[PDB]
Amino acid sequence: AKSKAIPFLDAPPALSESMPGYVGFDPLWVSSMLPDAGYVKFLQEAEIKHGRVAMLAAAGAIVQDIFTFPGVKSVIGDVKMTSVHDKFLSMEAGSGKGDMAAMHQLLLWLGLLEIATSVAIIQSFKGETSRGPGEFGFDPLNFGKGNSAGSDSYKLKEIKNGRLAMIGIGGMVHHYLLTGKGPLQFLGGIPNYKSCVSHPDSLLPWLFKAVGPVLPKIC
Amino acid sequence: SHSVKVYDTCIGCTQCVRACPCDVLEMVSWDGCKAGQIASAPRTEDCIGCKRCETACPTDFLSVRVYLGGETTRSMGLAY
Amino acid sequence: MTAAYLPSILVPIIGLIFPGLVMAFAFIYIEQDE
Amino acid sequence: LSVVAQSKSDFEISDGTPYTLNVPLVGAASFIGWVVPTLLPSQIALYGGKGLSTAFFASIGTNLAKFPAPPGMTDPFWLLCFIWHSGLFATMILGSIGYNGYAG
Amino acid sequence: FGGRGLGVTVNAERWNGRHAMFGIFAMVMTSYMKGHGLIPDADKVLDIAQWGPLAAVWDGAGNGISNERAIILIAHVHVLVVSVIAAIAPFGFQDTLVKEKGYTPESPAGLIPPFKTGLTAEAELINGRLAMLGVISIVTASLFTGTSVVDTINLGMGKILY
Amino acid sequence: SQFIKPYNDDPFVGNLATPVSTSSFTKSLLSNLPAYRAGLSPLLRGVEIGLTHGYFLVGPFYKLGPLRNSDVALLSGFFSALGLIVILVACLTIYGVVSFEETEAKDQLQTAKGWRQFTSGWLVGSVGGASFAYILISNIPFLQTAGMSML
Amino acid sequence: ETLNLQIPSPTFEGSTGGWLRAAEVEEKYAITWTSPKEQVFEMPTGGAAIMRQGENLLYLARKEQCLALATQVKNSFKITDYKVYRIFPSGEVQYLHPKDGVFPEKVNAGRVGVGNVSHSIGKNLNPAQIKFTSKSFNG
Amino acid sequence: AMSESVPFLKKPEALDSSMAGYAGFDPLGLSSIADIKFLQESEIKHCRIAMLAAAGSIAQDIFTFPGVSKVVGTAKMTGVHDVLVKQGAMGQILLWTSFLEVFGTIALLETLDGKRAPGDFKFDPLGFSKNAETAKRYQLSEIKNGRLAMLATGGMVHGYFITGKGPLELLTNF
Ligand code: CLA
Ligand code: CLA
Ligand SMILES: CCCCCCCCCCCCCCCCCC(=O)OC[C@H](CO[C@@H]1O[C@H](CO)[C@H](O)[C@H](O)[C@H]1O)OC(=O)CCCCCCCCCCCCCCCCC
Ligand SMILES: CC1=C(C#C/C(C)=C/C=C/C(C)=C/C=C/C=C(C)/C=C/C=C(\C)C#CC2=C(C)C[C@@H](O)CC2(C)C)C(C)(C)C[C@H](O)C1
Ligand SMILES: CC1=C(C#C/C(C)=C/C=C/C(C)=C/C=C/C=C(C)/C=C/C=C(C)/C=C/C2=C(C)CCCC2(C)C)C(C)(C)C[C@H](O)C1
Ligand SMILES: CC1=C(C#C/C(C)=C/C=C/C(C)=C/C=C/C=C(C)/C=C/C=C(C)\C=C\C2=C(C)CCCC2(C)C)C(C)(C)C[C@H](O)C1
Ligand code: SF4
Ligand code: SF4
Repeated sequence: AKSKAIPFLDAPPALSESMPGYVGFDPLWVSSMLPDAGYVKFLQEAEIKHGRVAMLAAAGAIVQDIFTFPGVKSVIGDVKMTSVHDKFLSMEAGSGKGDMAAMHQLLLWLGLLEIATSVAIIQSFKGETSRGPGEFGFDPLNFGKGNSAGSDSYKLKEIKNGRLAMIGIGGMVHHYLLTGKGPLQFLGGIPNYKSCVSHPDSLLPWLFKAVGPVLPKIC
Repeated sequence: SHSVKVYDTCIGCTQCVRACPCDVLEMVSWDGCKAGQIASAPRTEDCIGCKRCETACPTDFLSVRVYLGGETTRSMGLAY
Repeated sequence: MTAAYLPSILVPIIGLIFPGLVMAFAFIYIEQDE
Repeated sequence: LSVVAQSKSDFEISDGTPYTLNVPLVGAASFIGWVVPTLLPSQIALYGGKGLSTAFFASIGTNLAKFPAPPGMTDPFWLLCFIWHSGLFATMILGSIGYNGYAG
Repeated sequence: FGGRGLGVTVNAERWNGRHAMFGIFAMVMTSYMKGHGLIPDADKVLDIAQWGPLAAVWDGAGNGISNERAIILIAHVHVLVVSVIAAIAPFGFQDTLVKEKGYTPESPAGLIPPFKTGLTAEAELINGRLAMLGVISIVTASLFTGTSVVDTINLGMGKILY
Repeated sequence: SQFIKPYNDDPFVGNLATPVSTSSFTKSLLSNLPAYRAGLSPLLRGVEIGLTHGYFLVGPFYKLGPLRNSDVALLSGFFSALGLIVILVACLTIYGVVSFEETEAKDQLQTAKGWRQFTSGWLVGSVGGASFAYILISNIPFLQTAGMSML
Repeated sequence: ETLNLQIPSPTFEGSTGGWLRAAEVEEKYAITWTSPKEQVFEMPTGGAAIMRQGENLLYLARKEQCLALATQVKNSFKITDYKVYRIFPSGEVQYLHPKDGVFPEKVNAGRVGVGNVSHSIGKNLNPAQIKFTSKSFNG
Repeated sequence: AMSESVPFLKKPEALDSSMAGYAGFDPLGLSSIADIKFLQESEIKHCRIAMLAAAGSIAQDIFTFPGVSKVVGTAKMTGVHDVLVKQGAMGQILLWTSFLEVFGTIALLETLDGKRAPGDFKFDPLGFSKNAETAKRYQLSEIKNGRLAMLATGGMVHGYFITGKGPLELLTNF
């Protein structure tokens, strides 16, 4: 029982060939770290949630570079990606001092939805439910033609685009953390570090402390 | 277990046997004393070492002698 | 002091790891049936 | 924790004995049976012309206005709170004894 | 006891072999790292006001650990925490430090294992013996020559690192 | 009505059935705790207990430790928790070595493998829970004080 | 002879003084006796129990606890009908007391004397004499 | 057996389609902690109070009773509470609603035992529910505008805590 993606390695025992977006890639056997029946379902739901959040973040960063909604510019000014998260948070009760609750409203409603999914994942883990990973019944426009779970091909598409967007939004965040350019300026400025935008330190400035002292710090 | 001995000075008064809280001692037939009986120690694995037998014994030096030895669950009187 | 780094290396090891290891291994030896 | 109603759930106070805790009825009756007598006013500086419940209910709001700040040691909140709950716990205890046991 | 793969066994031989290969890497890496001054504030002496009496050293000048030494130690602390988590909660496939108690010991290699140039156990054990011997060799060379280990490693490699 | 009875119908066992011991509320809490909850592997029991214990461990070390008034207070508190967690894991390991004979059973806590599973889960969860507390305290100024940021 | 496990137990409301895990994993002791009355007695492990008219049965952790009850049952209720058993977790029930149907303080034929030393206690051997020798000090 | 409102959740055990206003919404399992009938009586009480509260907000915008402007100058939504505690109006309403709650407490014990339906006080003077089919849809509509008025009452009083305007004055003065 060898693996498809890596022919030489032995196939990871917990993975089943019946789970979408599977090519036998699990060298570290993260799928075997818990013996429980629903741990692989937890891992699959974690992958899909990470992928959906990442797709939203990647599209969000691109479109934020394209334009902004009316009035946003007079409040936040000229921040671009993670800095806009910081800028709102400097102007919000509890975290900062101001008249805004933008990231907090997002936390409120996402958190209501997420505690609901908390109960869903807990029920799905212990085998009390015959629900697959990622399925919340959300399919308002009939796209799977009678099943909200969707077809095997469209969930494979969802997982693959999700994995791509995880990588892509990670790239975009780090490219911003050093150039300050944001997605479209970075992709335009294919010679880069030559002229970069002065952008603020994040809420985690310690992480950018080996750049100059140990690493080259071309910027 | 504890080691319990009966010496031939036993007058067969049965007092050690009555005082024993763990039924270690009993009376066996004899012909060396007027009472026709001597104390015996057949169940010393149950001896807790209280030495109530020695207290009960009336001979000048004790006919019954307890020698405290290796400790067990029984001889340490442990209910746990 | 010459080799002044030695107390800051050896005192935590002798004072914490050394008893922590002999207590750990003595406990195993005193609690084994065979 | 949880509250059990007068109507029969499968709650058991111990291993095999089901016992209806009357948490709605006792808590409601004990609260009202203590708060209403306690409405009796008194022109004393602790009460301030109100009753013990009302001076207390007034002192919850005044200290809630300064929400992060706690009431001070000489603040009347603590004395009012201790006295109100002491009677309230006593009426709850006596109310549970009276209702659960005598059943009427 | 000692039937769990501890002591002079091939399990211990392999494990110490892996650590000495990593250690040769780490010694080379620190030689190159402090040769170019890429350890920040390498000479700066830590203050007991911030770190407490663990920072004290009692060398006549400064009476405190240097920042380079603390940074190297914190790097080792990273791989020690990894080491503990891998010892007590290992991976599903990973070779375990301790053994089942009734395990069958791997057969001892001997003077030299079969030359299997792959990512094999023969290559691992050969290179591990070589690295352990290299650790000793570097230690003795530095002690006798009087030079620092960092300098001794640089000279043996032909001053490539710095 | 009587609230105290013999324990599990046995008048001569060394226990009583009291409301603290055997109420529906108590039974509920005990049965749903990670140590006693059904459908949990010993490894998962260790993880949930470990996450809980490691998370609270960080706070007393950080707020009351020797380096509490320094800016390295949280780092010192986490490493102090990590040191306690490692010491406790050694305690768990040696308990397993001396308390359980080696048998194939692994889905019970009181087995040699099941204890080794539980110990593995507890160490991972403890470091995970302590790390989560470290992240939360590092970033949120309310947790760094006792809530004293508001005053 | 064998313990009839179905014998009813004295009415007791329980106590913390009863037996612990060592009784269910090492050994347990039981005592049975006949009562002519439905009367209150004192448990060796705690408070008071009521023995039922007819046959009673208890379980205790120590042999001394069964005999301490037997002493009390014979001194205040004049029940001499008590039989003490040892019970192992294998199910084996071992009759203990009175071992041959007759009380130990009464002589019985077929009892062999154990522990009996032919001389008086002063005639033992000095420890030096039996040092590095297996010979016993009782002569 | 899946929840209707939350498709990925199992149908709440204590909940049933016989209950008025049921949609399968209890993702937290609070219907098991407290008794479902106590919760129904509590919800219906909250429904009716907040329906009066929302209508009271709206009407007090639209008009006030004769002489009320004498007593309340500028107090609008919850300021009128503060000034009419001084006057006797709030104490009067508190006394009479507490009078009613005494028999409401008897009725809650009655519905706990199982004799009475929650929220059922037999108050149908104008015979609205006589048909037997209207009665069900009236129960559903009562809970629907009851829940909506709970949310609305909160959403107006907080809009007034922000601006001070009140509901209609918030709308007309954007
Ligand atoms: C009986 C002898 C003895 C005793 C009581 C001590 C006592 C001490 N030494 Mg040690 N030392 C000794 C011999 C001894 N020394 C010898 C002979 C050497 C040369 C190898 C050293 C080298 C040495 C160093 C390099 C350092 C100390 C340090 C210290 C201090 C802290 C403890 C420590 O880190 O130990 C560590 C000690 C060693 C690793 C050396 C081995 C200790 C001896 C040889 C073994 C004695 C065994 C003993 C007979 C039986 C003990 C078992 C007992 C339960 C029966 C403490 C004052 C530290 C210090 O100064 O801190 C301020 C430190 O850095 N010592
Ligand atoms: C503090 C309030 C209070 C007090 C003083 C009493 C007192 C009494 N109740 Mg009542 N009861 C109460 C609250 C109270 N109840 C509430 C809230 C409920 C509803 C849940 C009931 C429901 C109830 C029923 C259904 C029945 C009683 C009955 C009784 C009588 C005897 C049984 C009993 O509870 O013994 C309490 C014994 C005493 C109070 C006397 C002992 C004297 C000592 C000093 C006790 C003092 C305790 C405490 C310090 C007093 C606190 C007062 C205040 C500061 C809180 C007794 C007169 C029964 C009865 O006799 O019928 C009329 C009966 O059938 N009660
Ligand atoms: C596996 C993870 C499961 C949960 C996952 C949730 C989040 C996962 C995705 C996150 C990615 C998006 C980032 C969003 C970050 C939100 C940050 C945030 O909102 O913070 C939320 C809070 C508070 O943090 C801030 O609070 C401020 C006011 O002080 C503001 O109001 C802000 O809302 C908030 O950001 O942080 C915590 O949650 C801390 C943990 C819970 C603390 C409860 C109170 C403390 C209890 C202590 C008492 C116990 C006994 C003490 C003993 C005596 C002590 C002296
Ligand atoms: C499901 C459901 C529905 C729905 C829905 C919705 C809203 C679905 C949204 C789907 C989305 C937004 C998917 C987006 C994926 C993004 C990807 C794969 C890109 C990653 C970036 C990369 C590779 C890059 C890069 C880059 C690098 C690193 C450097 C940068 O300088 C620039 C650059 C860009 C070049 C609806 C409502 C229709 C109903 C239906 O019945 C059911
Ligand atoms: C203090 C004070 C007084 C007063 C007063 C008064 C009248 C106070 C009244 C306060 C009320 C009724 C607050 C209600 C808040 C409602 C909330 C938070 C619901 C949110 C819904 C959510 C989050 C989403 C729900 C949902 C949505 C659609 C999405 C998911 C699904 C679902 C979960 C169903 C006085 C009178 C003394 C005056 C004095 O001067 C000040
Ligand atoms: C909002 C906010 C923030 C934020 C933020 C965010 C969103 C941070 C996101 C970070 C992410 C998602 C980084 C992605 C890392 C993926 C990596 C490194 C893969 C690496 C390497 C390989 C070889 C992959 C190889 C692979 C390939 C090629 C195929 C073979 C298999 C495989 C090995 C799997 C902050 C922190 C800035 C703070 C700020 O105040 C506010
Ligand atoms: S020491 Fe106690 S138990 Fe042992 S024989 Fe003497 S009296 Fe009996
Ligand atoms: S008490 Fe002494 S003398 Fe009496 S029977 Fe026992 S051993 Fe013999």
